[PDB]
Amino acid sequence: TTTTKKP
Amino acid sequence: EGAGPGRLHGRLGIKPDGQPGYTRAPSPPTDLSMPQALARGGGFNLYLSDHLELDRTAPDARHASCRQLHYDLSTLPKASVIIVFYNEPFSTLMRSVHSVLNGTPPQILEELILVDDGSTLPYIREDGNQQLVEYLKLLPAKVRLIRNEVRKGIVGARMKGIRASRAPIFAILDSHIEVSPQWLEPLLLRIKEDSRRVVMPQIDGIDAETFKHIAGGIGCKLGFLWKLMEHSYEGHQTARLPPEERQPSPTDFQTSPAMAGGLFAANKAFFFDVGAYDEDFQFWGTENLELSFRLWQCGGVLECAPCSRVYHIFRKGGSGYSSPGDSITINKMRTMLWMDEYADLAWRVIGKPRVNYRPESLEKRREWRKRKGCKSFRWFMENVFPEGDVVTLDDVPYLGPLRNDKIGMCLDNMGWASPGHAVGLEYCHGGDTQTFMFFRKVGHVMPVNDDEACLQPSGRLDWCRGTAQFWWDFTSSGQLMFRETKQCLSAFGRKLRMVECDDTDPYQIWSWTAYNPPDTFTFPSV
Ligand SMILES: O=c1ccn([C@@H]2O[C@H](COP(=O)(O)OP(=O)(O)O)[C@@H](O)[C@H]2O)c(=O)[nH]1
Ligand SMILES: *[C@@H]1O[C@H](CO)[C@H](O)[C@H](O)[C@H]1NC(C)=O
Ligand SMILES: [Mn+2]
Ligand SMILES: [Mn+2]
Repeated sequence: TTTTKKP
Repeated sequence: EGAGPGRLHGRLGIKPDGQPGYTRAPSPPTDLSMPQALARGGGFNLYLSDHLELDRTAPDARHASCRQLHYDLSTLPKASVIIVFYNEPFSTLMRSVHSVLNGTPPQILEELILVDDGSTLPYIREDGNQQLVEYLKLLPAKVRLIRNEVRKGIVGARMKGIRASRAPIFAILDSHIEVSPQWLEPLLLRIKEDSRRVVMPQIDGIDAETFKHIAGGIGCKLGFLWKLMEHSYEGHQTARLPPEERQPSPTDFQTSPAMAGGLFAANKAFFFDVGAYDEDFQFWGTENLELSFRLWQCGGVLECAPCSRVYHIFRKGGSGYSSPGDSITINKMRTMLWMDEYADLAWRVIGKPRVNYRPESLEKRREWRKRKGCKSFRWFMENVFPEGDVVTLDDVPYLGPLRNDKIGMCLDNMGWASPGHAVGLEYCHGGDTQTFMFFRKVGHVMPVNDDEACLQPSGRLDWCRGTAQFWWDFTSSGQLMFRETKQCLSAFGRKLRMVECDDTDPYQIWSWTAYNPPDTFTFPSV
């Protein structure tokens, strides 16, 4: 339930 | 009310009393265990969120070139902003609303539709304390609340909002965001010229622990991993772009194979003509890729607006809600309808699942796809995402056990295909823990269940990078040769060591199944 931030 | 720069809809949330309709909290307690507070707040610090004003000033994350652009709010069409939420705290939900209303000219904002996706929190429930509805009376009449009597998920709630929108354009935002100035005007201007463009802003970051505004969030060019999750272009992928596109102007729009999901603007009529959402998607996950693939294949265009910036709270050490475990797997199976023969690789990566993906419902989607004239996924890879490491399945020439016949043992990920642990040698049993695949464009040796984990000559798996650090060659005699050092991998003594390459040494000879997938992916039964 989480989209991760671009590095 | 008193409208001006920074309060384009006026002073919001003020009673006739003259006091705010929302009592801020005191500074968070000094005795605060951040991990525990990240749990109470479902992935972010609600103690600090509740202490921060709703009219929170945010830095202008936009490049200086973006502010030198002029917009004519009388030529632009209006847009309905749609914020859907399930059990979002009051402070974050209402600070998103204040940010939109305060930072969006009324000329271009038709309405702001709030969609409650069956929330259970007492401050939202209709049989609750009425905190939200009472506070909405203190906001413009543009703002409207609608409800799903039972939580339907992201696709279910966004459809409820879109179908209710009355503008020709709609913009979807998460319920925990803060905008940079002039966030909507670049999106409207772009869609005004071509209704087939789905335009997404660049996303920035709000730290879940400290709530600092962070410059870089997600970005523009986005690909996808074979675990069916969007993935920003890595360096070696940007390097494959046409040189005129490896460093575009800060204002030029750029196309993207995929979107992050939930932060995009689109012409309402074209959104429905291009398939809208697959309403048999469940709860959370992967609808952004099904939409991305379907968009490009069926006559649409996906673009990133570097001058449209929105801050977003990325959840850390927690989650705001609970989705069934099988709902995500279903959404990935339904997405694989659009990957054509490539679904064999994706299906193998996510672990050859056998779930109920509503097969009867997906067949009607297949018919829709043929009647619309949508293009293939091979066209998508060769024309939309030609910078990926797997453009055709010939780029994956091996998929199976890496077996050394001398000792009679396969390579084994040792339970964790996740990076950062050591590979081992074990008697072969055929399970997925012993299957490895090869991406020839980057010489990567990965466990089939994670294309972000790459073998290294250290004998351990680590995060994949498109550099010489991870490039392996698989020789015609069966050797795993680290290209950078021209040394081969040996299984001598049930340990993995690098040795001088000698094709007469059986301890460095490996067998690897060739990957020869069928021309058509036949979904598993149910
Ligand atoms: O069953 C659900 C799950 C999520 N959401 C909302 O969908 C948005 C996007 O979900 P999420 O925030 O988890 O994704 P993220 O952008 O945080 O990775 C949020 O505003 C959620 O409140 C919803 O309405 N119903
Ligand atoms: C989010 O982080 C994970 C980490 O495994 C993946 O790299 C994923 O692709 C990331 N998403 C983006 C948008 O880069
Ligand atoms: Mn979010
Ligand atoms: Mn990567």
